[PDB]
Amino acid sequence: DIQMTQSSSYLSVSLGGRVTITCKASDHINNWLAWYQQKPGNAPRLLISGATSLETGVPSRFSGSGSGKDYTLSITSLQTEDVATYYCQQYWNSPYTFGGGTKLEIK
Amino acid sequence: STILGQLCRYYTQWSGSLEVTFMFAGSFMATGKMLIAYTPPGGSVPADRITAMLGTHVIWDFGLQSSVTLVVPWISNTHYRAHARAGYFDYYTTGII
Amino acid sequence: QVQLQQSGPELVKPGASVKISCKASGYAFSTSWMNWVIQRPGQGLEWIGRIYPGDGDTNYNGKFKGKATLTADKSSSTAYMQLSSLTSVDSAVYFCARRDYGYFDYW
Amino acid sequence: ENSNSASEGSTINYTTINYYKDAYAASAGRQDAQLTIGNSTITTQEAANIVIAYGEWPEYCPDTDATAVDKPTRPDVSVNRFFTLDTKSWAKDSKGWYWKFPDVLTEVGVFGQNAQFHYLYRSGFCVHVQCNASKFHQGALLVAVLPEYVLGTIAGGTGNENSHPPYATTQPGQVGAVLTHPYVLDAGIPLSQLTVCPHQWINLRTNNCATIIVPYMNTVPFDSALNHCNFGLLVIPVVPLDFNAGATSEIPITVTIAPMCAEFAGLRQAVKQ
Amino acid sequence: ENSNSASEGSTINYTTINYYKDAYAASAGRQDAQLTIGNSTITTQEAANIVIAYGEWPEYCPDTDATAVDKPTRPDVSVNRFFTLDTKSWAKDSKGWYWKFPDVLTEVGVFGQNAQFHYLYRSGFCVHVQCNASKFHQGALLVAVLPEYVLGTIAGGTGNENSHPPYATTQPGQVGAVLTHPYVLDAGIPLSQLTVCPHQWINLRTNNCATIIVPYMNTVPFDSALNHCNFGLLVIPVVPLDFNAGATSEIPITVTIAPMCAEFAGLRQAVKQ
Repeated sequence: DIQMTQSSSYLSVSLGGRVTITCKASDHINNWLAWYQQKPGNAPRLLISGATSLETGVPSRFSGSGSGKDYTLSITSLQTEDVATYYCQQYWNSPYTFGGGTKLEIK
Repeated sequence: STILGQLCRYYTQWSGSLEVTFMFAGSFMATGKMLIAYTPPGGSVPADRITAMLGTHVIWDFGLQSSVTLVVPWISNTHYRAHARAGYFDYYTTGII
Repeated sequence: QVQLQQSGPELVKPGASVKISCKASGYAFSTSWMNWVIQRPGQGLEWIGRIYPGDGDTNYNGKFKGKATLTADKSSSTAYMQLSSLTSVDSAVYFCARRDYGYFDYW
Repeated sequence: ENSNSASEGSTINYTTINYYKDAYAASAGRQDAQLTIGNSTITTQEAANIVIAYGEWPEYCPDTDATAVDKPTRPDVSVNRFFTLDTKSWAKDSKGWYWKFPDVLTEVGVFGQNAQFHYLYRSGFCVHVQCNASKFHQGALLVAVLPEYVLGTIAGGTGNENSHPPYATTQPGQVGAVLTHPYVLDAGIPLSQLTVCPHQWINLRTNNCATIIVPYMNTVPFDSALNHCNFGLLVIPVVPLDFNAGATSEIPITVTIAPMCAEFAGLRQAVKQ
Repeated sequence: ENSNSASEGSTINYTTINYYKDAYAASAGRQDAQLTIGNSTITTQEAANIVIAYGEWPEYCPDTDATAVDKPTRPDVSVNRFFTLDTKSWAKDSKGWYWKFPDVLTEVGVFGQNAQFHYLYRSGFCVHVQCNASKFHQGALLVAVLPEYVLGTIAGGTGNENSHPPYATTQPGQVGAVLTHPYVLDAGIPLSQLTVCPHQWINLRTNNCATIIVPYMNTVPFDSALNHCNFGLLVIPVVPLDFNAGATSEIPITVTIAPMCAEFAGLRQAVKQ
C-alpha cells in the first residue's frame, strides 16, 4: 500500500504554451513510472515508460523528467489532440497505485 | 583489452583452454544469482535461457562469494586454431560466452 | 499486431454473477500476464488483479480478493473475469490489459 | 512345503504353522556444497545440506530385478545434466505450484528426444529450488516430494457430479501448474502431514536453496515415461513473505532439475503422447 | 638437434645430415555371412565375402590422438544399427547414383538427432547394397568407396564461366542424387581407375549383394558432421542389364548402411544446417 498523490486535479493552459504536471509518491519507486493519456470514452494510452524513455509512435513533444520522489511531465507545445486526462502509475511494488489524474482545458 | 589477446596477436595458431573471471563490485547486502553459459561452436546468440542452458553453464551467488570463474573447455576439430576473422575465416570460431 | 477484444455491456439485477471475456490476438497468450482495471465514474481508477495463463495463478488486491475470480483458457486464448455478489457500487468500466516490462502496453 | 508365499522375498523370517501345501494359505505367526553432474555444475554456499530421499542413492538397474532382454543405452553426458526451468514470480496471495516428473523434460534436450524413441524408462532425479531474498525479507517455503501425486476435483462443489481433471492439469509440461486449494493439495489430504515424505524447508533468513535426491520408485523396474508420472514436486509458501514499502517486490522462484542414472530400452518410432 | 621434423611421427627411420638446428631444413637422405549390429541383424547367403576398406576395422578414438577434453557419449544401441534407405529402380539407360556420408542419416533416428546437438563427430560406417535378379538376367554393378568425393561442374560446356554446384547436389540428403557424366564421375577423373579405392563387384549371375566396411578417415580425430562429408558411395551399372521380352522389368537397388563406433562431443543447441 503505497499512496501516490497527484495534484492538482484541474489546471488550464492555452495553446502554444508549456504545461507541467507533478506526480509524487510516498517512498522511492526507483524511477519506475508510466504516464497515461485517456480521452473521454476511450481507453488509456501509454506515453512515458520509466519516467524517461519514450514509446514508438508517440511524438517527441512529450518529455518526462524527474528525480527522487518528485516527477514531472513537460508537454511543449500544446495542441487540440493533446487535451485529455493524464495518469501516472507505480509498478515498483504491488498493488500498483494509479494516480489521481489531471484534466486539461484551455484558458 | 587483455594481455592474453595482445600477446596472442604476435602468434597465429593457439591452443589450450582459457578462463574468464567475473567480479561483483555490488553492495554486501545485495543478493541474487546469475547463469553464465558457454555455447559450443555452431550456435548463435540464444534467444531464451532454455536455449543457452543446453551447453556448459555455471550457477553463482552474490552474497557470500565475490567472484566466479568460467573455465572454457577446449573443443576443436584441430589441435591448433588459427585466428578467426570475418567471412571465410569463421571456421575457427571458438564459441559464444 | 496485438488486439484485445472484450464483450459488450451487461445488465443484471443485484445478487447474481457476471462473466466478462477478453480475447488476445496476434501474440502468445500464455507468455505474458493479463491484468484487469476498474474505472469508477468518473474520477476513480484502480488495479484489480492479474493472471498468468500458463500456470493459471491469480494475484488479487486487498478489496477485490473475495469479490472477483480470474480464470483463463489456453485453447481459445481468452481470459475471464467472474464477479460475485454484485451491488450498486460495483457498476463501473472494466479494462483488460497486459504486462510486459511491468507497465501496461496494450489496453 | 513349496515356497510360493509373499513374505519369502524379504530378509525377515517368520514362524508359521501350515496344514496345506501352499504357504500363502498359512497363518500369520510371530512378527519380528558443489554438485557437478555431467556437463553442468552448481555451487550452493547458502544451501542446507543435501537431503537424500529415503536414504538411497540412484543407481543402475541390477540384473536380478531386470525383466528386459534388451541391452539399454547409457548416454551419460547427453542425458544427465542440470536442467534449469522457468522462474515463478512470488506474490503475497500465491498458492504455490507443482510439477509432474518426468513430464517436464520430455520436450527438452537429448533426454526428451530419446524418451520418445524408447518405450522403457528408468532414472533417478535431482531436485533443486532457488529463491533469493535479502535480510529485510521474512518468509518460508516448503519443498516436498510426494510419490504418486494424484489430482482430485471439487466435483462442482456439490459432490454429486463425476468429473476428472483434464490432460492440461495432470500433465502440466515444462511450465507447470498452480494449486487451487493448497490445504488439501487437491488430494483431499492435510498439508500439515506433507512432511512425512522427504521434504526440505527454505527459510529466507538462513537457507535460500534446497537440494533433494530422489531415486527411482516404482513397482516395476522399467515403465513408460510418457503416461506414468513418478512423483510430483511441491513448492508451497507456507509463511507468506512480508516486506515493507520500498523493498523489491519481485521475488523469483527458480527450479532446476537433473536426471541420474538413466536407462532407455525398446527403441521405437517417434511417439509424442 | 631438436625433433621438429615431419617424418618423426612415423615408424620408419631415415638417415640425414643437417648443418642447422632445425630438422625440417635438413636434406632427404636414404629411403627405406551374418552381421548383427545393435538391435538390427542381416543374413546374406548370396553375398561375396566382406571387403574391409584399407584393412582396418572401425574403433574408438584413442587418447593419444584425441584433442578434446570433453567425455564423449557412446549410445551403442540407439546409434549403431542397420539403416535401410529407399530403393532405386534400375533402367537400361540408368547412369547410376551417389550418396554423401554422413549426410544421409542426419534426418533419421537417434543418430540424426544427436548429430544436431553435438559439434564433434567421429564414427565408422558399414556399406551394404542389395540388387536382386533371376537366372535370365545378365548385368554388373560397381560399388566403390571414394574418400573426399568432390562434385565438379561443366561450366556451361564452354569453360569460361565460373560456377559451383548448389547445396542440393553437394548435399543430396537421404534420397541421394544421380550422376550426369559417369565416365568422369563429375570429378574429371576416369571411371576405369575407380577400383584403386575399396570396391566390390555385384554380378547378377553370382553375387546379388555387397558389403564394405569403411572406417573413419580424416586429418582430424573429430569433425563437424553437418558440413564435412567424409566419403561418397557409387553404384554404377557398368554392364547394362539385358533381358528379353516378358521378363520382369523392375529391378530395385536397395542400399542399407550402419554406423560403427560413434562418438559425439560438444553438446549444444539444435542446429539443422
